[PDB]
Amino acid sequence: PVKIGPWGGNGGSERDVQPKPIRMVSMTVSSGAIVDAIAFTYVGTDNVQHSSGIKWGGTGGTEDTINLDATNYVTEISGTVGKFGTDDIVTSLKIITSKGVTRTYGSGTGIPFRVPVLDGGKIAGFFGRAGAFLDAIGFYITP
Amino acid sequence: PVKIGPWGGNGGSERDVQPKPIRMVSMTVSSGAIVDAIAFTYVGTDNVQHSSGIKWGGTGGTEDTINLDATNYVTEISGTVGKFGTDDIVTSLKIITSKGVTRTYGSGTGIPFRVPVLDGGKIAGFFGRAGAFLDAIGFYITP
Ligand SMILES: CO[C@H]1O[C@H](CO)[C@@H](O)[C@H](O)[C@@H]1O
Ligand SMILES: CO[C@H]1O[C@H](CO)[C@@H](O)[C@H](O)[C@@H]1O
Ligand SMILES: CO[C@H]1O[C@H](CO)[C@@H](O)[C@H](O)[C@@H]1O
Ligand SMILES: CO[C@H]1O[C@H](CO)[C@@H](O)[C@H](O)[C@@H]1O
Repeated sequence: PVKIGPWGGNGGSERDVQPKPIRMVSMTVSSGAIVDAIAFTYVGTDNVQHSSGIKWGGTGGTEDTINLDATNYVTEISGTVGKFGTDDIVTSLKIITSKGVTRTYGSGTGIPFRVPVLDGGKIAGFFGRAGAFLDAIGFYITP
Repeated sequence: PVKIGPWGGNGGSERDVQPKPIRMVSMTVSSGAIVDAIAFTYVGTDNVQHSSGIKWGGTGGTEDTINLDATNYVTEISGTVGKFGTDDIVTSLKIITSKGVTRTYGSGTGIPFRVPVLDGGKIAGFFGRAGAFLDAIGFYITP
C-alpha cells in the first residue's frame, strides 16, 4: 500500500500494524464528543488476516463497526483536528463507502483534513497516535 | 498509481493527464502572490515519457522547475486553499524532496492541506482544476 499522513496532534503514543495492510475487512471507531479510539481487521502483505490488536486509544465513547468487502470499501475519509481539553486530537471523522453511505464520528471542530480516493482506490488500513483519545490518524491506500 | 484529492476550489476547468503517471521526471510551478499554474513531465503506465501538455493555469507568476530521479523524488506536498480575489484557489504550495530540500510557491494563506508520503512512496504526478490560477490540486502517488 501507499502510506500517507498522519493528521492530528503530537500527543499520545505511536500506533501502527505489522504486517502492512493490503485490504481492510472491518473498522471500529470509538467516539463520543470526539474520536476516542480506532481498531480494524485486515489482510496483510503476508496474505493472512490480522487484527490491528486492542483498540488504539482510551475507554471513552461508544463503538461502531463498518464491515467491508469487494463491493463495499472506504473511498473517502475526512475529519477535523482541534482541541479537546489541552491536546490537539482528531475531533471528528467522516467515513464514506463505495455504496454511498456516510458515517460521522465525533461532533468536534478545528482544522479540516480530507482524503478522497478516486478511480476505485480504497483505504486499506490505519496508523497514527493515540492516548486517551485518537491524537492522529494516517491511512494505508491501495489503487 | 493511487489518485487522491483534489484540494482547492470549484472554479477553473478540469485538468488531468492521459495516460496516468507512474513516475514524475520534472515539475514546473508558476507562482507569484499565489499559485498561477502547474506542469510536469512523467513516465506513464504505457512506459513512455509524456508531457502534461501546456501548463495548467494562467500567464501570471514566474516558473520554477524541480528535476527528479531515482534518489531525488517528492515525498511531501502541503499548501493552503484560500481567497485570491473572489475565488478559492491554491494560495501556497510547499514541495519537499527525499534529499531534504523544501521549495515554497506563493505567499498566500487559508485552510491548510498536507500529504506526507512515507516509507519510500512518492508523488508521481498531478491532476486538478485551473483557470487564471491553480484552483485545485490533486496527486498521483506510488508506494
Ligand atoms: C465528553 O464526554 C463524551 O465524549 C468523550 C470523548 O469522545 C467520551 O470519552 C465520553 O465517553 C463521552 O461520550
Ligand atoms: C490525557 O493524556 C493522554 O491522552 C492524550 C489524548 O489522547 C494524549 O495526548 C496524552 O499524550 C496522553 O496519552
Ligand atoms: C499579485 O500579482 C502577483 O501575483 C499574481 C498571482 O500569483 C501573479 O499572477 C502576478 O504575475 C504577480 O506575481
Ligand atoms: C478569473 O476567472 C478565471 O480564473 C479563476 C481562477 O483560476 C477561475 O476560478 C475561473 O473559473 C476562471 O477560470
